[PDB]
Amino acid sequence: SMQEEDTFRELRIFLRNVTHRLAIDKRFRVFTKPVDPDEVPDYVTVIKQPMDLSSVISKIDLHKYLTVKDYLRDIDLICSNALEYNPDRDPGDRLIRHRACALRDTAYAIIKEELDEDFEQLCEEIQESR
Ligand SMILES: OCCn1cc(Br)cn1
Ligand SMILES: OCCn1cc(Br)cn1
Ligand SMILES: [Cl-]
Repeated sequence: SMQEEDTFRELRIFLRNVTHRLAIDKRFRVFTKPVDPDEVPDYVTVIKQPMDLSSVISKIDLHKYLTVKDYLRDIDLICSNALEYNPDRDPGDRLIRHRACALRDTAYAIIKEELDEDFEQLCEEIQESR
């Protein structure tokens, strides 16, 4: 229905604003663009499902997220990819892990404070109806 399309549009506007807020944070700059294979030719080898905030915007705009849970799965990938690719005790790896945990925690904290639980529940029910 048109009302269901309006609901999904509101979801995309919300997710684009959350993603923009993460992308303008200087801590998260490394997560804004895909990994350049020139710099890291082993990246695409080790990390099966690369994810970054530019890819998330592209997915919102392709109507790939029908619930906030589906969006948080891609935020969780950004975090888990960084924990897996940079697991060493050296400061460069620890800094990337801490920034990735902080992205993830920030996204969840914005959604806890600003997502209406009944809005998420409605999206879930439309999705499950398709
Ligand atoms: O540092 C542990 C927190 N964490 C986030 C993901 Br995604 C998996 N674990
Ligand atoms: O392991 C993810 C969380 N973390 C904290 C520091 Br400090 C570095 N990583
Ligand atoms: Cl830096």
